[PDB]
Amino acid sequence: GDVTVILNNLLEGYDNKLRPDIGVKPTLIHTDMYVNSIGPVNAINMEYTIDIFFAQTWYDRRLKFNSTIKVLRLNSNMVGKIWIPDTFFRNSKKADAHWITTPNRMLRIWNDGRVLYTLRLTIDAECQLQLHNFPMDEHSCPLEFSSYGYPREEIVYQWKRSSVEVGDTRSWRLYQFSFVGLRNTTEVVKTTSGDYVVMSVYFDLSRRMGYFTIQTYIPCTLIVVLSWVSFWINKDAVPARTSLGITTVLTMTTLSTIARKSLPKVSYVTAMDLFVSVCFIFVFSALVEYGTLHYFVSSQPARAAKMDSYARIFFPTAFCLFNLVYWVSYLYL
Amino acid sequence: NIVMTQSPKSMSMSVGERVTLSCKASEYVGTYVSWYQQKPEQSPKLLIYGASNRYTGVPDRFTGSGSATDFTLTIGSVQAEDLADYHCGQSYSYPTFGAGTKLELK
Amino acid sequence: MTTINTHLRETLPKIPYVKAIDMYLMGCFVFVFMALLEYALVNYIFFSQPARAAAIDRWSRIFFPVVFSFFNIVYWLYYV
Amino acid sequence: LKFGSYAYTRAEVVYEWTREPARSVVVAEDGSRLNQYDLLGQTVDSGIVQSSTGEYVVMTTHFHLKRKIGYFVIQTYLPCIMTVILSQVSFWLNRESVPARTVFGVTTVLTMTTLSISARNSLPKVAYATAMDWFIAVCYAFVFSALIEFATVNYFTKSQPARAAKIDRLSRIAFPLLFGIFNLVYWATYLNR
Amino acid sequence: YGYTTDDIEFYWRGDDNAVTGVTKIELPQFSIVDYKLITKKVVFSTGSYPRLSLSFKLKRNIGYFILQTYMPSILITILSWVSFWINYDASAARVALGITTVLT
Ligand SMILES: *[C@@H]1O[C@H](CO)[C@@H](O[C@@H]2O[C@H](CO)[C@@H](O[C@@H]3O[C@H](CO[C@H]4O[C@H](CO[C@H]5O[C@H](CO)[C@@H](O)[C@H](O)[C@@H]5O[C@H]5O[C@H](CO)[C@@H](O)[C@H](O)[C@@H]5O)[C@@H](O)[C@H](O[C@H]5O[C@H](CO)[C@@H](O)[C@H](O)[C@@H]5O)[C@@H]4O)[C@@H](O)[C@H](O[C@H]4O[C@H](CO)[C@@H](O)[C@H](O)[C@@H]4O[C@H]4O[C@H](CO)[C@@H](O)[C@H](O)[C@@H]4O[C@H]4O[C@H](CO)[C@@H](O)[C@H](O)[C@@H]4O)[C@@H]3O)[C@H](O)[C@H]2NC(C)=O)[C@H](O)[C@H]1NC(C)=O
Ligand SMILES: CCCCCCCCCCCCCCCCCCCC(=O)O[C@H](COC(=O)CCCCCCCCCCCCCC)COP(=O)(O)OCCN
Ligand SMILES: CCCCCCCCCCCCCCCCCCCC(=O)O[C@H](COC(=O)CCCCCCCCCCCCCC)COP(=O)(O)OCCN
Ligand SMILES: *[C@@H]1O[C@H](CO)[C@@H](O[C@@H]2O[C@H](CO)[C@@H](O)[C@H](O)[C@H]2NC(C)=O)[C@H](O)[C@H]1NC(C)=O
Ligand SMILES: CC(=O)[C@H]1CC[C@H]2[C@@H]3CC=C4C[C@@H](OS(=O)(=O)O)CC[C@]4(C)[C@H]3CC[C@]12C
Repeated sequence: GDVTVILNNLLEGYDNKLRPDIGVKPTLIHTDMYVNSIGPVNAINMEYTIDIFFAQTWYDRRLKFNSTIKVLRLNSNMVGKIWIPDTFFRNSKKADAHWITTPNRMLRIWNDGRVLYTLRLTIDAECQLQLHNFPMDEHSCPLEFSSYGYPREEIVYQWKRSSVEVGDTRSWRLYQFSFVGLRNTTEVVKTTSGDYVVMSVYFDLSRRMGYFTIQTYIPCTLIVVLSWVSFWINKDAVPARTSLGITTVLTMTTLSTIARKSLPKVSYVTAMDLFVSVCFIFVFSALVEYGTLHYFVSSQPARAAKMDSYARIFFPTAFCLFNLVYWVSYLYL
Repeated sequence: NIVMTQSPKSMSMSVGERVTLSCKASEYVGTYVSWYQQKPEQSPKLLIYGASNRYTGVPDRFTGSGSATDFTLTIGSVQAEDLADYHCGQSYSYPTFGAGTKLELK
Repeated sequence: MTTINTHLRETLPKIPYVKAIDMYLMGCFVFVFMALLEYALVNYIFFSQPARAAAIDRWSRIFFPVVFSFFNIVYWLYYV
Repeated sequence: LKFGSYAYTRAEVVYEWTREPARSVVVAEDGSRLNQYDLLGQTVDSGIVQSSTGEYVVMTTHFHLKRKIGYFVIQTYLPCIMTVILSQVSFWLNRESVPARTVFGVTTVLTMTTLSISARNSLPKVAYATAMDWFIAVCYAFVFSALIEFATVNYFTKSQPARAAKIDRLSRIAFPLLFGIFNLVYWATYLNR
Repeated sequence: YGYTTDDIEFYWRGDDNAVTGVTKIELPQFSIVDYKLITKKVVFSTGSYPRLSLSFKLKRNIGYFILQTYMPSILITILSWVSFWINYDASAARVALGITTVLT
């Protein structure tokens, strides 16, 4: 009817290559979000997936009409005919919009030129996780976006008061972590092209313990007590105790290999490989202890007999001590 | 065949007090339960299409409450012209109505 | 045996029924387990009467290959 | 499976099923690429979600599934149960053969460890304990208890052989009945649901 | 691709500040020692074309390898050596130890 006339009058003499107020003042863009789900935080690639509803609203004095209708509600068929800011996410490894069934976009042009442009995005953002204190580690890693070609003198972004609003936080694929909060931030960065206004949203993730507790800690402590079980078998049965030691060492090295294969290749010492190394040391020390015991039985049975009962008390106490220290320290750190 | 057990069969209540009616479905009916008000010598009139959505022209004292099987029709300040039958009927499958509740004044 | 059955079952999807190769591996595992439990039987009754032990060993030597060949033949005739 | 409109609120575009809502979502007879699960039935529903932009109509469709337990039985529960049996075999061996019982115990503990690891790999990296996890934990406890019992027997051997023979003859009956009772309880309380 | 060296000329802008952001790159396994910027010409059957080259020199870290596969080798060889303290009368213990170490 008459909405066709309005849309035709708005696009007569319109150049979608020139930002609104190209030579007057910067274009103020208000950005809002709606986090559907924060995807899996895989530490191997130092990335995490997020799915949002990115909304941008700005003023365009050229899309200003005067009729009884207050707002024009349009689908994605008129997005490619007006000016649209070139917002890109600076720390996204790979991100893409949605196209099924129709491009997921929305365009609402109000009466005074105010434009609202909303689209659906799935961003595989990047964040370099400091994998110390693993798996007792907490991260807070961002999602940054800015204009690509327009410097600070042309496009200025600005958060709204109630900009970022998370969803239910229950049907998210955050397995090992747990959402605790967020905060928005605005800064200005320097590039070879110019000065850009970079906005950021920090998501706070806390690694919940569990999978690792039952995947590596319990197996290794149970292997350690298995190695302690050798201290009660009589000292005359050599092959039994040697088999104990060597098979325990084999399982210990297999479990250490698996545990380190869990997280990526890092050249520093984490808190999990330290634990498996201490357990390895314990098992190796029990085996060399039995070796010296058997060697001393031929020399002085006195020391070979006293050593067994000494170790029976010295090993579990030293392991309790190690555990206590380790756990308390890391839980406070 | 989905059967709708509507309760109670007939209640008598005075003017101005809150009243509630229940309609329990046998199988699953998501929110496709409708409430009709049939006055004597008249045709049923749709009150609540879907669960908890008043029809155009229905006073705000009628409210629906939906679930998978149990549904409720609550009337607030009950007036003097609300003395009629109240049928509940699902539509998730081929429509089957309830027995209805004869509301009375005393 | 158990590690061959698990590694082989890692190359296929999580199929809920018993394939033919699974049946063969489970028969081979039963034969191995029975051999171990026959050594344990011998070890148990050894001190009380070694004659029955040497006898059981002869009977085992004679009748593990026979039963295994019979199972193998019925298997390769039921599936082929 | 929730689908709605983009850019069109409820005052503009309302969705509705074309047939009776129970007969709208149809599934083909031969259309089942499910090898692990078992599709039971569909269930549709229509609601309205509020938002920051407007009120939208949202159509929902749940496909009810039911996991098939055959593969997990074959590859976790049988190896666990067999390892436990192989562990309890160590009680019928004589007390003079120490290396044999030591090998039994150690190898059964190693087998249970590797079984736990291989059983936890199939699932997502979830932070709570599943039913299979409880079963594997109980089997681990049984094998470890068998090893501890053998160690106690060996400790009392050559000093109080009567007590050693007593606890061995008692553990030849206490472990299998306890494992059977645990199996009955576990399977009964987990198959009724 | 299309234009030979008498149609186009490539050069770095600044010749040492043309490439930035290298010192901030953190790699989990390697370490950027340095980088060079080269400007040359290649000759194909169709003409002589301009070319630039950005050549990093990654040096691999060694800590992870020590902790992952050098230490276990040394400990397995030492576990093999312990078999020398066992007396030669026990033939089921030294065979066990040595054989297991070989397999490992
Ligand atoms: C190296 O070579 C590569 C291969 O050649 C090349 O990649 C190609 O790049 C081009 C350009 O970048 C891509 O073409 C664009 O694609 C945009 C969207 O792309 C998404 O979808 C395509 C598939 O496209 C189908 O689906 C969309 C969504 O439904 C449709 O809109 C398309 O028309 C098309 O539909 C046909 O095909 C469907 C089957 O898929 C059918 O169902 C359908 O019926 C049609 O037959 C995907 O392939 C894309 O994925 C790839 O790209 C992403 C990019 O991020 C990658 O991440 C990803 O990994 C993949 O690689 C992606 O998912 C189109 O929107 C776009 O068309 C619009 O823009 C142009 C330019 O502005 C306009 O001229 C054009 O008219 C369109 O604008 C109209 O429509 C929009 C809708 O949003 C309106 O807003 C707009 O106002 C305008 O409306 C006006 O015109 C309409 C008619 O057009 C009219 O109806 C309106 O009323 C109004 O008047 C363009 O097609 C191409 O897909 C890439 N191909 C591949 C294989 O990657 C690469 O860039 C090269 N590299 C370099 C360095 O050069
Ligand atoms: C040492 C490592 C050894 C590794 C290798 C060992 C392999 C063993 C080989 C020996 C022979 C074993 C015989 C097993 C026969 C085949 C098994 C097929 C299982 C199967 O597919 O059945 C599922 C049923 O599960 C169920 O319903 C299961 C319910 C209960 C499970 C069994 C409980 C055992 C308890 C035993 C107690 C003994 C303790 C006392 C000492 C299918 O089910 P579906 O869902 O796919 O379709 C059907 C609806 N059900
Ligand atoms: C429905 C069942 C539900 C149960 C679920 C979980 C149960 C798991 C463990 C149960 C195993 C069965 C235990 C049956 C043993 C009974 C026979 C014992 C004979 C006996 O009395 O002698 C004792 C022998 O020690 C022994 O028998 C050694 C016992 C070892 C202690 C337990 C070790 C647990 C392992 C923990 C680590 C693994 C955790 C896994 C993550 C020492 O008694 P005495 O010196 O007084 O002799 C004088 C007594 N006439
Ligand atoms: C998102 O950004 C806005 C704008 O920077 C923050 O809003 C400010 O909040 C502080 C404290 O709550 C107030 O003192 C300011 O007046 C607010 N400014 C505006 C323009 O509203 C908001 O706190 C940020 N959200 C976070 C950090 O979660
Ligand atoms: C104590 C004894 O009297 C001897 C007699 C039989 C021996 C075992 C024969 C084979 C193997 C498998 C080998 O596999 S491995 O992958 O774990 O390295 C590890 C070592 C192990 C368990 C021997 C340990 C020592 C014995 C138990």
